[PDB]
Amino acid sequence: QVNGLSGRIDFHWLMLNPNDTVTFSFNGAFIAPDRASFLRGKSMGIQSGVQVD
Amino acid sequence: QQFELIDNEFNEVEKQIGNVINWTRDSITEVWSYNAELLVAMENQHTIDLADSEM
Repeated sequence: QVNGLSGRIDFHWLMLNPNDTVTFSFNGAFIAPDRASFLRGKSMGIQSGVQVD
Repeated sequence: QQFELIDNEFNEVEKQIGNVINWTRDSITEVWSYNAELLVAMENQHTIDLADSEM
């Protein structure tokens, strides 16, 4: 029982190449997406707790 | 010579594969340390044998 709720929602992901189709056939218990994401450019990811400057 | 992360500090990856990552990273580190000391060493030797040749 995490924080009171024993039920979980897991997430799955895929990258859909241009001019390709994705098909969601389902029956319930589906957390649908409203928007898709498109990466803009290039970036750099770090992990730290120190202050920004 | 850029590189991103493959592991992460906050949500540690599975123990076994993480152990393999630490092992490999340490191996590459030993390799690069060897290469650094060697490169410095023969850059120095070349500098010396060069200077007294121009003499």
